[PDB]
Amino acid sequence: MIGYLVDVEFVWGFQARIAGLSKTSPSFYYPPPTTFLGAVAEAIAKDKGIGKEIISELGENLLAIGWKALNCTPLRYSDINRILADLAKSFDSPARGKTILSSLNDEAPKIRWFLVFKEEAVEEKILWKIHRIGSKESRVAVVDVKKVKVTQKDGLISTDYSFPAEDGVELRGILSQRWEFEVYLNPFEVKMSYISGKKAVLYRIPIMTSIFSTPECLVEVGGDFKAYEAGGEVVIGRC
Amino acid sequence: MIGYLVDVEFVWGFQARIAGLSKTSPSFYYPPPTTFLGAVAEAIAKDKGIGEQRGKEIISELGENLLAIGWKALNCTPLRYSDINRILAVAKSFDSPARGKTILSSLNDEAPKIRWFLVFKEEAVEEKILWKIHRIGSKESRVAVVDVKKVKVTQKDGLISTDYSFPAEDGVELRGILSQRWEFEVYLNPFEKKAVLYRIPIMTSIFSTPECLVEVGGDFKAYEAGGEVVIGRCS
Repeated sequence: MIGYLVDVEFVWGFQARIAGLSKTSPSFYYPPPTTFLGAVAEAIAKDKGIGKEIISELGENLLAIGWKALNCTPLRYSDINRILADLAKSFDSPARGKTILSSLNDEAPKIRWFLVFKEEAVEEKILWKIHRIGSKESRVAVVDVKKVKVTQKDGLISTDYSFPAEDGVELRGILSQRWEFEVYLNPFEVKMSYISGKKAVLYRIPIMTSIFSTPECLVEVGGDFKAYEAGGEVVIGRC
Repeated sequence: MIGYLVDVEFVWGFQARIAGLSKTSPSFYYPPPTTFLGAVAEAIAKDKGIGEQRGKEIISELGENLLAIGWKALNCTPLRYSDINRILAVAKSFDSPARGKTILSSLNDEAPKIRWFLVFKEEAVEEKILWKIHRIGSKESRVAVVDVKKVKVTQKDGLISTDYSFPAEDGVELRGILSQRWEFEVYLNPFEKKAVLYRIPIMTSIFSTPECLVEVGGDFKAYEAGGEVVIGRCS
């Protein structure tokens, strides 16, 4: 097992047009996990040549992928166009999956990802080379990467990272507020039942309402799922 | 003597922290005129084909050569963070880092576009430099220039109709609004007396383009190129 903590600073936000697919939510608070994985895959491909291919390789080795805002709150264009109040734009809009990340302080908006792999699946240096997550316009800079040893746990844990919400994972209590729901393409590939190899996965995602309050919850984890811990950082993934 | 039409696409909107100044409005529907001219100046300063000292002189003369600067949305409406934040409060804390920050949303969900119409006493900047503007406001206020036209302008006074923003100062009088909406906004004075009040068009419907009839005389004049009409100063 090996974990990576990756801090990513966004210029403005992102667009992930897979919001247009029937499986996924019709808009996104956060970049989908397959979108983040696609960026890793692209960075790996460039540092070589050419499909890929590689994204499915990452998915086969992936045990967990969770994320949390460090200093920002998402503002979906669906929220924006609503405040501004026609709606053929609810179907296949050019701006589908486009979301602004509003900083709560004077820094650029930042999100931290915590990925866990069955073994070392990517050169640490490569992670530093991610320049977009989502569309061409969704520009970012990676500002920290840390490779960590993780411990596998089950039972009751606390987490401030997003997590898949399938049978075996139970949100027992919200400790600090704003945990939304969002449906993504499943990032887990199989070379194992409730996460199996279904096409879509339901996640609970934290939404920060104040620079000082990180959303947190107590979660019971069993069945096909485990919690992976490195120091205070805990992310829920599959066994 | 010479005009530029510049069509700019925005990624998301802009932030102009000069909203923090007591001389300007506390929030902005549009990027301020000095903010747009500030972008032109940066483009000049960064251009390797223009010598350091020559570039400085050119920049120093922008305000003096400026006769008119007006703008209008082509397909979009602004939403100021002050409005977004008042709601989210379930705001002062939210507004602090958001000073002068505004989202642009397109009526057709395409990239929001704004057109500037500038008029100068002489050819104050090479056309190619206008194409190189990549932000207007903060460094995160990313844009792309998608059209630039240099045009001859004719100077008029009396009664004109315009769909561009205009300075709403002594000597310029609204005769009547033809189509809504027209807001007020106070900016730093881009000419050459600190701060200027502008009328600015706000596109609210897919059915009408903001338009009004204005009486212009005195120190102010209208500059026209084809259908485009912008009010600015005399000389």
